[PDB]
Amino acid sequence: VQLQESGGGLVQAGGSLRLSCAASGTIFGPDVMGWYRQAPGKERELVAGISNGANTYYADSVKGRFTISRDNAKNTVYLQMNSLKPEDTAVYYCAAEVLDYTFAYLYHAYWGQGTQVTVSSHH
Amino acid sequence: ENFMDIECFMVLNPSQQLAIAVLSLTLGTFTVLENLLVLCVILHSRSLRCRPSYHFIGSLAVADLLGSVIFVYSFIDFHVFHRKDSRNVFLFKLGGVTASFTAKVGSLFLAAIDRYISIHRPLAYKRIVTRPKAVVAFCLMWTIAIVIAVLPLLGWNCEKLQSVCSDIFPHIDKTYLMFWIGVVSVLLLFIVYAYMYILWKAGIDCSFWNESYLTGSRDERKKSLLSKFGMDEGVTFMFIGRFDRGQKGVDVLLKAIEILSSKKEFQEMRFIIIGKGDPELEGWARSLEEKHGNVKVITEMLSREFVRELYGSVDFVIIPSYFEPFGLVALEAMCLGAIPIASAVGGLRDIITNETGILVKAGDPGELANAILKALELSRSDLSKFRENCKKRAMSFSDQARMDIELAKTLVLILVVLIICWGPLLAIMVYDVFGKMNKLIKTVFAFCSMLCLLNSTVNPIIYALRSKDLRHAFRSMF
Ligand SMILES: CC(=O)NC(=N)/N=C(/NS(=O)(=O)c1ccc(C(F)(F)F)cc1)N1C[C@H](c2ccccc2)C(c2ccc(Cl)cc2)=N1
Repeated sequence: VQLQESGGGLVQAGGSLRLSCAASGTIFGPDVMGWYRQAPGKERELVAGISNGANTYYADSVKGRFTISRDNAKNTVYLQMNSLKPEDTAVYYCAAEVLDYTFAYLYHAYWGQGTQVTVSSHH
Repeated sequence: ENFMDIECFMVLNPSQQLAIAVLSLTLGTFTVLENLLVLCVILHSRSLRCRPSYHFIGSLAVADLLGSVIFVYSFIDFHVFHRKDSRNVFLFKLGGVTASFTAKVGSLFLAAIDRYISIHRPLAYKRIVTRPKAVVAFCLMWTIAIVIAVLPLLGWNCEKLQSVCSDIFPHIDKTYLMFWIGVVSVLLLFIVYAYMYILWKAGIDCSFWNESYLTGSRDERKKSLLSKFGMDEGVTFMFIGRFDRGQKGVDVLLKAIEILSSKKEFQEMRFIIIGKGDPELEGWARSLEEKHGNVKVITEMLSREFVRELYGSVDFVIIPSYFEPFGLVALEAMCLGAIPIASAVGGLRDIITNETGILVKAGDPGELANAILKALELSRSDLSKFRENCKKRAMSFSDQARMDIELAKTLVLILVVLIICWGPLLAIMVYDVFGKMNKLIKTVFAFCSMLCLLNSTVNPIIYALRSKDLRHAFRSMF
């Protein structure tokens, strides 16, 4: 499949953003969607995950601040964050997992291009 | 050149003409009444009409109405009233029946697609197949069938084109007849192949994670597996999945293993860790594998049957996942009789109960180690009750697939009944298209034309006998 990402950009500390990621699959596209983050000089970390409805998962560092939602009309995922911090500056990636039912060990993962998010306390 | 011309076959005495007429009226009226009853039951039950999986019924009955009422009407304007029929009204009468047949075939096609999506792509069924989408698809199919049936009325007859036309069907060009026969034949063949493929794949796939495919007993299988891995008998724990941070807690499992390695119980404990991922976690797992003789790490690709054998040999399965939306690993392990020590998060909470496994706090290596120690202590006594409970709980989640396969089998039965009913008529129509005829073929065609009404009779019987939901709704209305 293919994933198109949008919404990254610079913002003041304490603001709020919303990134969007659209998938192009054959049947339902991805079964699981997720948002990953990579800070400069740091290992890639999963920041949010969703399957459908209230089946979301949030990292302990974004619990209560971030919110992940999914729309099946366009088969896309949104990630909306409020009360941003300078620690949140990183490159965000959109991940899509298509997993098999007849064999739980089989899965396929697809990644996006990644978008920069810079929270700056400049005044 | 009248529709349902009974002037032929003067063999029967006029004495039984009344008997034939009354039988025809009774059959037509019974078909109309039962089709109306089925439609009313479907429309007046909110549970039934909101399910796309049953929408085909609401189509088929309507088709069964279209081919029935017209027949009764087409019998009124010939026998009791001798009103001769012109070209346009006769073409409309034939178009009704052709539209009914095409709508039946299209409804079977859409039902086959829905069954494939429901059975072989379950994780998408609640999203790909929605009620508005099903309604739109059925409406589009009905419009296509109506257009195909109406095409001769819009200037595709053998008078406006001035071309040779059929003998059994006057005022109807043979080219349109051949086109319609080809379309319905190829569609029916594709539907038959699709249903056969769906049923075969469902049979081979759904009944896979079962104990009946393994030879021996639990103890000997575990002993043989440990001997193949060069380890002595002991309580065996199994982890299978992804080597990563954030999704599956293989790092949590490794920390718990390191914590437990400092105790005296680690001597009576075996660990298997299967998966592939980042080089760092794989290196950590291999270092633990070489440090401890009771730890085995597999990174290669494992066949489905080998994983099935592993599930049916180990004692416990550890699932310390941070985010598990479906928990298919737990489902397979419980189907093959393995007590799961899983994290209480996501889809693992509703699958595993306190009597069918152990639940652990996510992301706590110490709590996971304590739960593993608790499982080891519990393993001292008998464990067959836990295995039976796990099997029952896992099979409780496979009911929907079995109902879907039953619905698919019902659809296959409906399709084969339709094929038997509409076979000889289409064969005679092809013989018309390819070559000429004698009066005997016309007579047998006129005699076999009632199989359509028999099909419209027997379809509601199949719907009532097969589906329990329709019976429940019918008794509710009573
Ligand atoms: C083409 C032709 O000539 N049909 C014809 N002559 N007679 C027909 N019935 S009957 O003659 O009244 C008739 C003949 C024999 C018996 C009995 F009791 F001995 F069994 C009872 C009644 N039908 C019925 C069928 C039909 C008609 C309308 C709606 C549903 C079914 C039909 C037909 C079927 C397919 C298509 Cl494509 C076109 C027409 N034709």
